[PDB]
Amino acid sequence: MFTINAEVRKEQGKGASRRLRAANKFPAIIYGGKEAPLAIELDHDKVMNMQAKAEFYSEVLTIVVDGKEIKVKAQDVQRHPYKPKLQHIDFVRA
Amino acid sequence: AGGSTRNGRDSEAKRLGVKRFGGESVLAGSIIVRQRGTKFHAGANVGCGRDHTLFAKADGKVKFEVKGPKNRKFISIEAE
Amino acid sequence: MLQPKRTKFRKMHKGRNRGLAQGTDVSFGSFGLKAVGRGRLTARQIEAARRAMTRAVKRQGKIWIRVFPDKPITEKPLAVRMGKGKGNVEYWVALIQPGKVLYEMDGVPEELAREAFKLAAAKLPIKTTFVTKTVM
Amino acid sequence: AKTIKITQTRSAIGRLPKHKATLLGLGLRRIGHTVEREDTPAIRGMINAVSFMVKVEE
Amino acid sequence: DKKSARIRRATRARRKLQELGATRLVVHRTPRHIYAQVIAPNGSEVLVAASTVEKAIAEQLKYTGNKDAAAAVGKAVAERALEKGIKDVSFDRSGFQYHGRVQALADAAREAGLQF
RNA sequence: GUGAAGAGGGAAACAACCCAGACCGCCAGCUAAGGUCCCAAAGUCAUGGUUAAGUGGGAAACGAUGUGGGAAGGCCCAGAC
RNA sequence: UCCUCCUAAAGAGUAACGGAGGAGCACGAAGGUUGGCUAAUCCUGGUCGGACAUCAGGAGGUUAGUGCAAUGGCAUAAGCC
RNA sequence: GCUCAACGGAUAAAAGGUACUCCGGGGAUAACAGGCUGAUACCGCCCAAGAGUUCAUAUCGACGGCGGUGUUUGGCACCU
RNA sequence: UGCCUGGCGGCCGUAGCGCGGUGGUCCCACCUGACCCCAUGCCGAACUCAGAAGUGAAACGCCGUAGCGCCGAUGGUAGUGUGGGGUCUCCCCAUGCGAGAGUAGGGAACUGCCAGGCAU
Ligand SMILES: [Mg+2]
Ligand SMILES: [Mg+2]
Ligand SMILES: [Mg+2]
Ligand SMILES: [Mg+2]
Ligand SMILES: [Mg+2]
Ligand SMILES: [Mg+2]
Ligand SMILES: [Mg+2]
Ligand SMILES: [Mg+2]
Ligand SMILES: [Mg+2]
Ligand SMILES: [Mg+2]
Ligand SMILES: [Mg+2]
Ligand SMILES: [Mg+2]
Ligand SMILES: [Mg+2]
Ligand SMILES: [Mg+2]
Ligand SMILES: [Mg+2]
Ligand SMILES: [Mg+2]
Ligand SMILES: [Mg+2]
Ligand SMILES: [Mg+2]
Ligand SMILES: [Mg+2]
Ligand SMILES: [Mg+2]
Ligand SMILES: [Mg+2]
Ligand SMILES: [Mg+2]
Ligand SMILES: [Mg+2]
Ligand SMILES: [Mg+2]
Ligand SMILES: [Mg+2]
Ligand SMILES: [Mg+2]
Ligand SMILES: [Mg+2]
Ligand SMILES: [Mg+2]
Ligand SMILES: [Mg+2]
Ligand SMILES: [Mg+2]
Ligand SMILES: [Mg+2]
Ligand SMILES: [Mg+2]
Ligand SMILES: [Mg+2]
Ligand SMILES: [Mg+2]
Ligand SMILES: [Mg+2]
Repeated sequence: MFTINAEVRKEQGKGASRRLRAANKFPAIIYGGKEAPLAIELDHDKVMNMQAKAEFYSEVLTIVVDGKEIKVKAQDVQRHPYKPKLQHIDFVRA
Repeated sequence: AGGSTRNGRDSEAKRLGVKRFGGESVLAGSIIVRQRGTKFHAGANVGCGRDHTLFAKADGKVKFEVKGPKNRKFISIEAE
Repeated sequence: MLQPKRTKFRKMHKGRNRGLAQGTDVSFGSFGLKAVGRGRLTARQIEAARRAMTRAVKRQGKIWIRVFPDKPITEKPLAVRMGKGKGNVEYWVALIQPGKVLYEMDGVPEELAREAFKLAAAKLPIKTTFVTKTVM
Repeated sequence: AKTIKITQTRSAIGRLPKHKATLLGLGLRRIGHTVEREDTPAIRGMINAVSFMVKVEE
Repeated sequence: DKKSARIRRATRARRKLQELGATRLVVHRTPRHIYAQVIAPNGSEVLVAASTVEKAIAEQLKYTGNKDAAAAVGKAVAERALEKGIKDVSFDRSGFQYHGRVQALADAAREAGLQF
């Protein structure tokens, strides 16, 4: 089990996503199921540590947003081209 | 000192293209498109010339549209 | 020395080398040598770094080369004025963007791949780094 | 009746011809020239286009 | 195969009448029956129709797929067209040869009063 | 786009860069870029950090217990180094 | 001198002793019209007959063809009788 | 009826030499030198396969890489 | 009005392939024959004509099926107009536009006119 804390993104696009990656964060999206897709943003160093395990990309993860846990799986991740960093993560609702 | 070349040639620009665009009122006989092949095709009230030139047979607005199973591009004149 | 057998055309424009790369992840092998900088390599630089890691592994394991030099580079001869046609094709390069994985390797330990890719990156003009395979 | 103040705050010397025509459409002539225009989307589009060299007041 | 090559054989003159804006008579030929219908220049609706599948025509006949049936069909569709006020049409052979039952039909429609 | 055909202020000086377009006059005021210890007009301003190289105030591959910050890790008062 | 593509920056146009190729004709049918047809290649079998003639079937679906260079077109064929 | 193809075609009809030369002009255009640049050149440096009895680094240093100078051969044609 | 079929369209792959099944009263198809209309650069194969014994084998139509083809978000990324900036062969900031590929997912078309048949 991996428990990740998130916040709903108040704004999207290039300037916001660049500005989160400036402030040590990165966006992600939870989609799948019948629920509408949810645009979250994460702390980078926590998830970068958590993703080093294959358990991360195999198990079911719990995402806490507004105190509401969502059990997901890591569908796809966009990485930085030459730096050990994360751009964006897809989460499918398990 | 020395050298030469074999690649000096080129031809004159034939000024093809679309002379009147969509929603653009024309007179009868006005050239709409000059083109080599039938990159476009003649629809309603539009004739195709000897060199695949698309001209208006009547007066009105140009209508671009995609029809047919092959998704070919047709040019038609709406009435006006 | 890598070189295309046939080409549709003998010469090519100089172009540019802007943008990010596509061959980013370690596809085939386990360890990779990823380019961080930007530039153009050659068949000599590629073959010299291949020799340095083949010898550093004592031909143990398997080495992939992800890049290939397909761009011809012309030069004009000495004491030739700037006109009178394009210069003669002299050598072949591969345009390298940041993020391009240059080489891959497996069948060896990690530390041996580190020291082999370090001996190879010492033969390369651009700045490189060491990468490993990743699930997803 | 929904009118706003527009004030040219920079020069128009090295600017584009399209930006000079935009300042002509706003009626701005010199720097510090405060003009009073109605508030339409067309006006807001010209102010959007030259927002670097104007100062809209309200 | 034969159906498709007949359609390819017909789809040039059909598109030509499509751009001519022609009210068009459509013939269809089978070994047993023969069909006819007058189609609006939009190609989406018919005006009159006749066949050897209709009782009023087939019951007066020996066999539905001979020339006498085809002439009775072209006569009936012409008399219905002139009843409805359709006079000038253009004959679509629909990929058949202008020969035999098709020719006897169009000759019957010409004789009954259509102009094509 | 500017110069050419355009002066003024700045970039030490520096047609083409930055700011800005000279009708004339005034021992009036506000500002732009750029600046505020002295040459030389204006902060030896305030608050919090970094640098010890005159770095600032010229340069790469590469090399190094320079130093500041951050996140994690493995040994450890059953005694670590 | 003329044609085609790129350079040419998604309208047109756009230069260099820039990158690559052609033309200075042919056809009394290789034109017009009506009617009809649909390739390349490969597989199997089959007299001489063979990698490869012609014949029959199947895959394929225009990778062929276009009087000639290239490009754009071409199944309603502009291709073939 | 023109390969007037130097293809908007100077005439129906035309090749060369000048160190015996001359005039008008040009730094709009070359040679010298200066300038910009630094491909080349020269001088360094990086990795270290190997040679060096063993031993890469005493001395050398393959395959390749990064710089400096303005010093050669050159490029341009900004001054004259 | 329902079902089925034929013709002509609309639309142009969410509509196409594949795999399996199914249909014959009518329709359609194959099918029988050909001195004739007409036809084969030979051949009734095709075209055509005269027909209706047989069969739905093929073809066609319908139903089912996600092996494909196809469609396809959200978010992000690339790019880029204007303005500004840097370590200026290339990037960054504000703002506006915003892909492609890929993912989730969808998905085994929909519809009009006329005519016929069987039911209603
Ligand atoms: Mg931006
Ligand atoms: Mg000035
Ligand atoms: Mg000045
Ligand atoms: Mg200076
Ligand atoms: Mg000064
Ligand atoms: Mg003041
Ligand atoms: Mg200031
Ligand atoms: Mg002072
Ligand atoms: Mg102080
Ligand atoms: Mg263009
Ligand atoms: Mg353009
Ligand atoms: Mg024909
Ligand atoms: Mg054979
Ligand atoms: Mg032809
Ligand atoms: Mg001349
Ligand atoms: Mg001339
Ligand atoms: Mg003289
Ligand atoms: Mg000069
Ligand atoms: Mg001069
Ligand atoms: Mg000189
Ligand atoms: Mg220098
Ligand atoms: Mg030793
Ligand atoms: Mg040494
Ligand atoms: Mg060497
Ligand atoms: Mg010198
Ligand atoms: Mg020199
Ligand atoms: Mg010049
Ligand atoms: Mg001088
Ligand atoms: Mg089936
Ligand atoms: Mg038959
Ligand atoms: Mg069957
Ligand atoms: Mg998007
Ligand atoms: Mg998309
Ligand atoms: Mg489907
Ligand atoms: Mg199906």
